[PDB]
Amino acid sequence: KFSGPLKPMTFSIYEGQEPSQIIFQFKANPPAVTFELTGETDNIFVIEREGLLYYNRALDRETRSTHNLQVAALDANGIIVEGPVPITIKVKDINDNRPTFLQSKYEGSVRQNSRPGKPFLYVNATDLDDPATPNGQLYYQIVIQLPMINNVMYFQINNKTGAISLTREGSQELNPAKNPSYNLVISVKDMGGQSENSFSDTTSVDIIVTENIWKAPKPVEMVENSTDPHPIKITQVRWNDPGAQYSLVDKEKLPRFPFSIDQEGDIYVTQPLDREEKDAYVFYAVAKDEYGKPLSYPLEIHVKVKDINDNPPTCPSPVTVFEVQENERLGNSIGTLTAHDRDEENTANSFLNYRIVEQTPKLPMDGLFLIQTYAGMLQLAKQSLKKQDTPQYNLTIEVSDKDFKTLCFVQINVIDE
Amino acid sequence: KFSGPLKPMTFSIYEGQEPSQIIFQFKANPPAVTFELTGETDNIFVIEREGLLYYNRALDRETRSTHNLQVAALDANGIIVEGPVPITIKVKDINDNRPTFLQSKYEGSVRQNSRPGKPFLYVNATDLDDPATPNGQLYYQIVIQLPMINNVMYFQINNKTGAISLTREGSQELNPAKNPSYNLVISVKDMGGQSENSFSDTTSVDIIVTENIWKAPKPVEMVENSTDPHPIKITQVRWNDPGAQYSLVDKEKLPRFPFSIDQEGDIYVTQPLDREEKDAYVFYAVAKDEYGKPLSYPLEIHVKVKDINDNPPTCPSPVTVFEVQENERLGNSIGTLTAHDRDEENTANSFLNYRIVEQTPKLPMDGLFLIQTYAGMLQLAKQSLKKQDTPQYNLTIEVSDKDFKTLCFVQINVIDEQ
Ligand SMILES: *[C@@H]1O[C@H](CO)[C@@H](O[C@@H]2O[C@H](CO)[C@@H](O[C@@H]3O[C@H](CO[C@H]4O[C@H](CO)[C@@H](O)[C@H](O)[C@@H]4O)[C@@H](O)[C@H](O)[C@@H]3O)[C@H](O)[C@H]2NC(C)=O)[C@H](O)[C@H]1NC(C)=O
Ligand SMILES: *[C@@H]1O[C@H](CO)[C@@H](O[C@@H]2O[C@H](CO)[C@@H](O[C@@H]3O[C@H](CO[C@H]4O[C@H](CO)[C@@H](O)[C@H](O)[C@@H]4O)[C@@H](O)[C@H](O)[C@@H]3O)[C@H](O)[C@H]2NC(C)=O)[C@H](O)[C@H]1NC(C)=O
Ligand SMILES: *[C@@H]1O[C@H](CO)[C@@H](O[C@@H]2O[C@H](CO)[C@@H](O)[C@H](O)[C@H]2NC(C)=O)[C@H](O)[C@H]1NC(C)=O
Ligand SMILES: *[C@@H]1O[C@H](CO)[C@@H](O)[C@H](O)[C@H]1NC(C)=O
Ligand SMILES: *[C@@H]1O[C@H](CO)[C@@H](O)[C@H](O)[C@H]1NC(C)=O
Ligand SMILES: *[C@@H]1O[C@H](CO)[C@@H](O)[C@H](O)[C@H]1NC(C)=O
Ligand SMILES: [Ca+2]
Ligand SMILES: [Ca+2]
Ligand SMILES: [Ca+2]
Ligand SMILES: [Ca+2]
Ligand SMILES: [Ca+2]
Ligand SMILES: [Ca+2]
Ligand SMILES: [Ca+2]
Ligand SMILES: [Ca+2]
Ligand SMILES: [Ca+2]
Ligand SMILES: [Ca+2]
Ligand SMILES: [Ca+2]
Ligand SMILES: [Ca+2]
Repeated sequence: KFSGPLKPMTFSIYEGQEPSQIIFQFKANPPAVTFELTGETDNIFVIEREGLLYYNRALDRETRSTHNLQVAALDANGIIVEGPVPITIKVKDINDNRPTFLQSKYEGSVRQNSRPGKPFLYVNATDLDDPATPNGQLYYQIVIQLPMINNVMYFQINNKTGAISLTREGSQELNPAKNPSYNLVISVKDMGGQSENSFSDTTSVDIIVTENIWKAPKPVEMVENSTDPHPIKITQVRWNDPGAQYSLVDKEKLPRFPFSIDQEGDIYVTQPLDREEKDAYVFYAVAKDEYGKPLSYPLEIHVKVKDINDNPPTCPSPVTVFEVQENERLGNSIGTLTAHDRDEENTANSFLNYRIVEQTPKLPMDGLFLIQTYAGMLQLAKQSLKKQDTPQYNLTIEVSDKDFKTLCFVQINVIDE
Repeated sequence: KFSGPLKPMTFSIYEGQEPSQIIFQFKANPPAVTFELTGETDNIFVIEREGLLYYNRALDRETRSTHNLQVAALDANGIIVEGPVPITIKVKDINDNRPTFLQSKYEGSVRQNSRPGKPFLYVNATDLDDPATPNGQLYYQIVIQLPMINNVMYFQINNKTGAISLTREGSQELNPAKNPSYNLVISVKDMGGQSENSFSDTTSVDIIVTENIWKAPKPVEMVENSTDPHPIKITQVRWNDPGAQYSLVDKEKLPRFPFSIDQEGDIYVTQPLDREEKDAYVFYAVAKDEYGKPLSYPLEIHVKVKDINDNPPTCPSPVTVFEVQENERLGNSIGTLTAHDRDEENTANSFLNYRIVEQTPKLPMDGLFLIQTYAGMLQLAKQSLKKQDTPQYNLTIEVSDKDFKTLCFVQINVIDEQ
């Protein structure tokens, strides 16, 4: 059990234990009387004359992991009679070494609004202990982010791999105008971090946030019916790096899409617009590499079409017909003529006024009618009408907007009670 | 009815009526034989000698509203024997006149962000018909506002009085930079607007909206512990007119209020601030006329106190004591020293790091302890401790922030296994 013949053997011993202790008692048989220890003794392992193998110094896995020893039996004369046989000492590991970061100071940089979770810098540390045991198994962690807005982490670190990346929130909020420069303190721990007794090292990471010039531009307003020569530049986008191939992606599949994009990222309008066909547009600008692989998120472009006065007022019909009783007196409501304008509601482009131009016949007098200037309502201006005297009136009404006029024809039929 | 003794009476007749019938037959007993009509006859009202009172053409309430007539009975000689008595003709009104605006074009202006509902311009119209009847009772109304942003009315009009003012939304969103200049078309209707037969007039109203320079300034950042001469200008407010009386109002009603305002509207900090007693301030700037009237709403002032590193790290107590057993081996965790810094959390001002300076005694050797640079945790660095070789260690730990260093003292008592 702690004694026995010379045969191949392996013992496993913890390093860093008190330089006492026996390993094993080897047993003789005549003609053999003494024993000899050779190999990687490293002035640590010793055999007594009569078979007692032991070590006299602390072992160290880090200086040497396995000791390859040989034990021979000698006869009384001093000649080898058994062996040598190999005795193997496996030095079992303890956590006697602190992890060390390969640099005390790190620098990285990351583009604003880059994919969260993507490595931009690695911090690497090592531990001289056994990677196949807690003792040499490392766990990284952010100690502080400086500066820090409202307890919100803009960076994170992969607890195993040492990869530093932006969080969701960093991708989104990190702005080099507000804050171009961040310090991270990183801690590494052995024992996979899972012990209060683990050994720790720290290091410093300076991070520069580089500019992103790929952003959604300001909403565009374009006047319809452009009298100017086309195409016209209306907005632009720029990829961070040169060489990109620019597309425009039209989200509805419109009949004519009157915007396109050139190779510098300039967005042009091809044609005149018409408010009256098409009020507004949304589409996307996309950046490509030489390979046809999208470079980033697409960009939302908005075009508002401003109205011009490019439709005149129209008549509700070739002749609009109203009937009035003779028993009706000064100020009767007769009817409302409502002309239409295709230009933009509630603007001066579509805001009609009304004037009576002609009245035939003028009997018994002219001016028997008024039309309310904006409501378009016809009232009797003077007296009652008399079917006996004239059965019917024909009015020419001038409907006009800001800079167009239109003539519309109204018939007033006189009826009895 | 239609006949009776000569007595005071009152009849009511529509204007614009061509007469078809007499008004009344007055009867008198002998000695009375004929009758006489006097007063406001306007060569319209007539009495026949035989007592027959009537009118001879259309009346007009606008030319005359009440006719005050007298009828007397006469004798064969021509002497009065009854009366004269008052006969009253009330001319009942009809809606034969359009309302008219006194001007076809109106011009006004209003200061941006002024009191909504407050008249700045009056449009007046008149109607010759009877105020006491729908026929001469006027109703104003906006036809259109040009331009109009997102179907939102920036102006309104008092339907009776003709007063034009800003709506709530005009007060708030009207921006003279984007758009200083608005047209209103205003309609007036008789019949109190309630009839589709009413008569209408319209007018044009041109409005310029003047700029408001009375606005809340951008929030201020002021460093604490200013070494500069006080008071220090930090922001400003301006009323639209000169002669405003600028004041400051502290809501928190603090013991020490370290801001002031001068008569130009300039806002000062009066003293050094200290983040560590007081982090931020809010107060209000107020404008008054020379009698004490809030020239307008108060203005909200925000002062953020920026931190400087002006407190050094502190010790959790003069001596911090931990106990270690002899059976504790390399790397066993002993204890955590947590120093304090009053400066701003989660900044470099308060971010402590730890170094062991001294270990006494150095027996059996120096360097038996390490401290985790930021966690402040003491671990055994080399070997076990032995009460035989000293019952106690004394460590001097240098706690330092960005600019200051402080020595804190840790005592390790070596004790027996249990
Ligand atoms: C760019 O602006 C042009 C205006 O300079 C736009 O042309 C207008 O197009 C509308 C719709 O097609 C036409 O409206 C028609 O109006 C006629 C009566 O028009 C009469 O009025 C004008 C006097 O202003 C006179 O020039 C003519 O002799 C006509 O007698 C109605 O019968 C129809 O129902 C219809 O409403 C306009 O007439 C036309 N104006 C002109 C000057 O050509 C053009 O569409 C704009 N383009 C875009 C694409 O936005
Ligand atoms: C403006 O800045 C001033 C200086 O930066 C601030 O003065 C500080 O006031 C605090 C407490 O009110 C003091 O902190 C005390 O520190 C001692 C230990 O002090 C030793 O170390 C300091 C710094 O190196 C050294 O100067 C001394 O000689 C000492 O040997 C503790 O025992 C206290 O509890 C407390 O922490 C600072 O001592 C003092 N610093 C200085 C450099 O004068 C001032 O209060 C600031 N005012 C505002 C309005 O912000
Ligand atoms: C009112 O307008 C109508 C429509 O044009 C007139 O009637 C036309 O009169 C012409 C000759 O003047 C005839 O040849 C047509 O047969 C009529 N058209 C129709 C369909 O009735 C009418 O004359 C006008 N009346 C007045 C009093 O102006
Ligand atoms: C770090 O560096 C060492 C070489 O000295 C290498 O063997 C190791 O694989 C590297 N680790 C990481 C996490 O990239
Ligand atoms: C380390 O990272 C993985 C996620 O990648 C996570 O599941 C695990 O919980 C983390 N370890 C600790 C101790 O947080
Ligand atoms: C006009 O305003 C009065 C109060 O001034 C209000 O009571 C009345 O309802 C309004 N009339 C209409 C038609 O809204
Ligand atoms: Ca070792
Ligand atoms: Ca280790
Ligand atoms: Ca080891
Ligand atoms: Ca058009
Ligand atoms: Ca139009
Ligand atoms: Ca148009
Ligand atoms: Ca009249
Ligand atoms: Ca009247
Ligand atoms: Ca009237
Ligand atoms: Ca302070
Ligand atoms: Ca401070
Ligand atoms: Ca500090």
